[PDB]
Amino acid sequence: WIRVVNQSDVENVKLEIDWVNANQAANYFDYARILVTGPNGQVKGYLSL
Amino acid sequence: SVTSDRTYYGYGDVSVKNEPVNVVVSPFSFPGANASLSSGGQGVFKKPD
Ligand SMILES: [Ca+2]
Ligand SMILES: [Ca+2]
Repeated sequence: WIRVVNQSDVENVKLEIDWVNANQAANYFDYARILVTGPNGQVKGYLSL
Repeated sequence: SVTSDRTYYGYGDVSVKNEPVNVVVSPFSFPGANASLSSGGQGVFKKPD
């Protein structure tokens, strides 16, 4: 879904993922849980309403 | 019959031509070649000469 492509020098990256229209989807969903399946099996992110 | 004015001379010259040093510059283009510098990146760059 999101492919992070780095240049030949960058080695350490800290990404802040943020859900902006969650207050709108609150009117449509009752529970929604997004797990960002990270690099090689790790799951480093979890977003909800 | 002559009253000699007793004064003979010797002379010499000193030649100061150059300035003591030549600071030959070979400037550095540090992103270099076959490398990459990215925004926010951290590292080291080396130029031997
Ligand atoms: Ca000179
Ligand atoms: Ca770096």
